[PDB]
Amino acid sequence: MGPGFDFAQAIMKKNTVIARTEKGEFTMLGVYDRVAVIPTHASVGEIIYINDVETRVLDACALRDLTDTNLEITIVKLDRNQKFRDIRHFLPRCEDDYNDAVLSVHTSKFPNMYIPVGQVTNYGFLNLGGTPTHRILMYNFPTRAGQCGGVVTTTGKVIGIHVGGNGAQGFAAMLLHSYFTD
Repeated sequence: MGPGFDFAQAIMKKNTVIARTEKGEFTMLGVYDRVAVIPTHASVGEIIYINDVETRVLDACALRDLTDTNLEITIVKLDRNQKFRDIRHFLPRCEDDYNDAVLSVHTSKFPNMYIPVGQVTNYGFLNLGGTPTHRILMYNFPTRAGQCGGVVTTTGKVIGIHVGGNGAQGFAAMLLHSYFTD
């Protein structure tokens, strides 16, 4: 509908795959080369399905901050025959709040889904399904099951991935440039 949705659609079309684990189907954001991200609660193993193709997992790392607190981000390196467009220059360097964000999902259940979630708060600490979690972004939209792994963007920034909700608010794990230096 506008330049927020334009940037979101550009990321979805080139930089997402459908990831299936034993815990279900997730939006997965490809960041560069064969490196992607997914919520840690997807419980990535030695094998994962990518767009319904059996794929070896070359490495998987559940990130934690230097307080040793969950960040709910798993960085995955896929045994895929094709690289992702490098989008690391669209990642924020620092924790921040944002205006006018879009949450975008693409699964078998929710294809081509885009949600204007509005203002995003640097919320910080959240008890997420019983796990103390840091670097949480919050938006005031009643997000539903099936949205986990959804990409949170503003015009020109990829800021987070959706990791849960309380029925009234939705929560994303921050993406920071420093996660993906090589």
